[PDB]
Amino acid sequence: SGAIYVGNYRVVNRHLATHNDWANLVWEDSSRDLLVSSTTAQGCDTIARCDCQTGVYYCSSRRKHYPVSFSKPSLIFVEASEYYPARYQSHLMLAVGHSEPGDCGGILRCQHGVVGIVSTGGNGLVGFADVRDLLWLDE
Ligand SMILES: Cn1ncc2c(NC(=O)N3CCC[C@H](C(N)=O)C3)cccc21
Ligand SMILES: [Zn+2]
Repeated sequence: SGAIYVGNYRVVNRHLATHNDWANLVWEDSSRDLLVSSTTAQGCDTIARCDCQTGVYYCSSRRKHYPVSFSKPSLIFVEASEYYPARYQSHLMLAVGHSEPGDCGGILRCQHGVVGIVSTGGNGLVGFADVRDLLWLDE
């Protein structure tokens, strides 16, 4: 679990969005596993606007932060789960690191701010949904 709180927006994994997120929907994209909802309170986070390929993410299944090198946002095949059919997930960045399904929502940050959230993982892999291209989150 986890979310990004920026301005009057809450960014979460689309597959983990609540009834309240859907009732206050701003934007969602199944191909990216992202959903953004509106909030009444001002958010605590800053979004990175950069091309960093290293950073640190929070891994809830270890209660620890890990440094990672990750690939640029791209279209990557993701196997079928309970939440989605087998498909290509866009704007996804992969890195070698520990992840379990419940780690989704953990933030990946670089020196400039929030880069994205955990969305996929495998045998020693962790995948992050990028948010750096969503310029409207800052206005
Ligand atoms: C080891 N392992 N295995 C699945 C998984 C995971 N993702 C999942 O459980 N997924 C289910 C929810 C939708 C996700 C998607 N973006 O399509 C995939 C996150 C982190 C480590 C993971
Ligand atoms: Zn950066």
